[PDB]
Amino acid sequence: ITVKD
Amino acid sequence: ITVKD
Amino acid sequence: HKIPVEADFLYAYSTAPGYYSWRNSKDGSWFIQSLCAMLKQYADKLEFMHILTRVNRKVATEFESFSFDATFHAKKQIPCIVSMLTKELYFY
Amino acid sequence: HKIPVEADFLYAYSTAPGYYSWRNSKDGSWFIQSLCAMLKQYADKLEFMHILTRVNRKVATEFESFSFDATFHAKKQIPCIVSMLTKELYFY
Amino acid sequence: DNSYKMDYPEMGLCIIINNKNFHKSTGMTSRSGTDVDAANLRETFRNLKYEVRNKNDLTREEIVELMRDVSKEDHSKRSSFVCVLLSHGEEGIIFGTNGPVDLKKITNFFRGDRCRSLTGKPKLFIIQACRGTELDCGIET
Amino acid sequence: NSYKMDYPEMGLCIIINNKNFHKSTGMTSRSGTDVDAANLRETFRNLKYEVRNKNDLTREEIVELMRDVSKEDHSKRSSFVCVLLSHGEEGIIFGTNGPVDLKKITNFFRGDRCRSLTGKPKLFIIQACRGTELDCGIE
Repeated sequence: ITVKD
Repeated sequence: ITVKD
Repeated sequence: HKIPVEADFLYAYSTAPGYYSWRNSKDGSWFIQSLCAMLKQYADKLEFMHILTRVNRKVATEFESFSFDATFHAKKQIPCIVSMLTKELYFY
Repeated sequence: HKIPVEADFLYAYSTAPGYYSWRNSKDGSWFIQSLCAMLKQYADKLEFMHILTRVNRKVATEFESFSFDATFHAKKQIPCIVSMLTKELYFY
Repeated sequence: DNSYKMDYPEMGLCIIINNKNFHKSTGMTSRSGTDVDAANLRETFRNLKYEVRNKNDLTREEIVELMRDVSKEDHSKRSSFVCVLLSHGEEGIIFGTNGPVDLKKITNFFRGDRCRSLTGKPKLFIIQACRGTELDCGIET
Repeated sequence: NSYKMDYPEMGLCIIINNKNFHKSTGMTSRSGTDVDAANLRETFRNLKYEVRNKNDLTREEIVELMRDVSKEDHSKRSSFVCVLLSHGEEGIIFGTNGPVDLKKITNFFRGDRCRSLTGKPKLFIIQACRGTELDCGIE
């Protein structure tokens, strides 16, 4: 999955 | 002379 | 005689000011992936700004977020090169 | 196959974040003076980012404020290249 | 491709906003020399084949309006877009003759989704303006 | 012209890789950052940097490490590279326990404060958020 920083 | 912006 | 004390810095930001930065839970951050790939391919050829401009294109065109949460899904990213450098930089 | 909406912007600031920018009352601002000189000399030989790096160097090394007010005297300045461009830019 | 396409019929617009004199209700000094900058810029960008449009002493609403109208123009045969701002400023902020405008307000008119005839084309912003009150005292080499 | 890159050594490459944050911060763990840190290690090893990897530093350990390195003697090094992998907001990077201002870290390397790096390129690579705006893109 893509996740935010 | 020099002046600031 | 003298130089600014702020000269000769380069800040390679992963994302535009204000914005989220994206990371893949298995393959790492979009930006670091692309930076390592571009350095590996071009660090004996291109100047640093031009390598970083290719990082910008790779992130901007090849990456788009995949999220089970629609609010975070199909998002994009442009990195942000901030140069107070005064000369060109070649790694070899 | 989208691109970021913040992509392909270039911000050429005369000075680093947080700092004053200096201007000569007759000759003009250090930054625009240098940017016009550098473009005249090198728009036929160099990529834009390398032109802006010569700008950084000209301003950084050749200029130093002159003020009867000692608070504002002998000050320095480094411009700030903020690039979200995705390709090289050649004016020739 | 590695390089922007710069062989469109025209290189593009170069908009110069030169703010020399401000309103008395702003208190900020007149900006001597900026006329030399604005004239230098006009000649530099004419030699690079840009359509230079000089503006003088614009108010903060006249700036926002000029940027909006320009953003609605048709740049399909233009290679790039250039905007130069000569004025007083602070971090994030350029001054009209009567007060501050956010820099993000100006540039947002040209986001890739809001000005489609410029999508994928280099948009340059050259900003002569202070970004705060810090002073670089330098260091001897 | 161009930075002199033929000093005895290329310089340090400092990699601060913050994966696991204190739960009191309300910050998720950054899975995948280990792949990034290892990618960066190999990349910069190939460019001849002495790579030093750091893991899960508090904001105080970040400030202290950055101070200590800035007081090392870099006279024989061509450059300096620092990679920060963490959560962030505009101007801010997070240690495991709270935010620390980016300008606090970079100031240790100002031309007047790190004399043995004056005139040499100082590269900061920053993988971290800078706010909460979302770029929906355009086709």
